[PDB]
Amino acid sequence: DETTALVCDNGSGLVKAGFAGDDAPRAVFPSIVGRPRDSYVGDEAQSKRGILTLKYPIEHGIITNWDDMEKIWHHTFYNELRVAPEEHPTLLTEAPLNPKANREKMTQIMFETFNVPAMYVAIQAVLSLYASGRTTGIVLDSGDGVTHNVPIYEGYALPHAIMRLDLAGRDLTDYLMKILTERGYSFVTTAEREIVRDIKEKLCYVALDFENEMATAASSSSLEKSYELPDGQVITIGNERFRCPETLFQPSFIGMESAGIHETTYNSIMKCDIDIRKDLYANNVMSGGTTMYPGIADRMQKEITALAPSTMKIKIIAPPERKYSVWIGGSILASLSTFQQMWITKQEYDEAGPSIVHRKCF
Amino acid sequence: QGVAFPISRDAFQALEKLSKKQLNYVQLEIDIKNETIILANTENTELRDLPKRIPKDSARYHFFLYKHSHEGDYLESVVFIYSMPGYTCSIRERMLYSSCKSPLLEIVERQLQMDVIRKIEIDNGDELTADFLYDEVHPK
Ligand SMILES: Nc1ncnc2c1ncn2[C@@H]1O[C@H](COP(=O)(O)OP(=O)(O)OP(=O)(O)O)[C@@H](O)[C@H]1O
Ligand SMILES: [Ca+2]
Repeated sequence: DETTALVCDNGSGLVKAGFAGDDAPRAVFPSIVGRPRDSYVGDEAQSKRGILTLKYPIEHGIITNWDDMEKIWHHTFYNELRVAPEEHPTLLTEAPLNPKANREKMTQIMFETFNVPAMYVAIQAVLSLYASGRTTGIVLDSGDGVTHNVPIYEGYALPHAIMRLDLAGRDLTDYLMKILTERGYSFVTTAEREIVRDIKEKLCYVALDFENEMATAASSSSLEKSYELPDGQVITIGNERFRCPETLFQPSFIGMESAGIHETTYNSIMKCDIDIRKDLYANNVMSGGTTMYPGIADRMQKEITALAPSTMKIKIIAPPERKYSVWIGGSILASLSTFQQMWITKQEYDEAGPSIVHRKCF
Repeated sequence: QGVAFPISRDAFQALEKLSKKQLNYVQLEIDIKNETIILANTENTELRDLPKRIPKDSARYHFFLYKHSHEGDYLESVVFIYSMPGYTCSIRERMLYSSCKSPLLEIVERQLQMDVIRKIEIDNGDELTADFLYDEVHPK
């Protein structure tokens, strides 16, 4: 079909874009725009960094630079998906706490710059929650630049209670790069950081008890894993495996004022009506690439249980597809024939304006 | 957000009877391929038989007439239940049951004037004990 609905999950680190009906995004590239010191997006912008000023148009999940964001969307439609956006309805995702004026701006750019026939805006956390198989719960979304605790009640996020931790995979890669660089193995360039990111995604894990795991690593090599570098050399990492994602629970490891993701979860729940706290405690849904660590659901489980009231059932839901649960959720939505009457059409926008997105999408 | 699937005439007629207190239990399911909400079960159900109605392998919608006392009053409280047993449900099944929930609840209020006192979500039927139903409706 030349008019297949599109799904674009705009993340602060990566853009996951594809077609409605598919199981995974067809395009996954960096949210980076490079302008001369006319513009470059993604991998090529990073490559030509010697003659460009690189920028992240999505600061902590929020789109802050729209001239740059238009470059990402242009690259998404023509270079990644290889489609004409004037013939495809486009489902877009938004961050928790995304300003209403920002949501309006996104709609206007889709309709006036790209001339899309129809569009939809959904909150990332709510799509992950829905695809998990529930409508009330608290979501821990940890991606590339930001981590959020989002309490959602019947499909509506509670803005007052949403917690934002400006620490995610980007920082953990940097931290592993520094902790590897200081024990011999020196990684410096953007490509060497990509090797580190790969070590981190393949070998890192969350310890159930950090100080106990530090002790196990100090007295034996039971927790050591090896990694073959591109040149053929074999490196062996020990406590770096869990010290790196431990930063999520102890952000003081990288000089941060914000308490760990278990405490910000507790704080987020404590900001909501006592009557719904039990429903939040029993439905902690994980989503995002930085929630892929083995052992993280077990660790969040014991940490929430140590803070929560003893008469709360604490449940952590960590779907195996959570690295792409936002994109997959939108893909299922936009692929429905009954979804045809949910889209904001170009005609409805021309009559009402961009404030239609608050009514038709929410 | 909210996706409105058509409701079968049967399912609508059973909900109409449940709103008029002629039935005390209506279980609905989504026919995933046809994008429709259909009738699954309407057996006479007292609170003690309720745990044994909830499937173990698939997600469901349930309307239940919860008859109980609360501070000297006798209440016949219609409760909504979204059961989701877990990873036995595909991502598509999980997404459709979550997305279709609000529109189904709005149609039931707008057309049948059903007074859903609470919307409950459970992993399994064995949770629906008398104390649990009481704590959901009256959380104090
Ligand atoms: N298996 C894994 N283990 C740990 N981290 C991983 C894994 N897979 C991906 N990541 C990390 O997750 C991040 C990407 O996740 P995600 O796509 O959800 O981010 P994003 O949407 O771009 O960012 P955000 O949600 O913060 O705005 C990267 O930092 C990546 O290294
Ligand atoms: Ca994201």
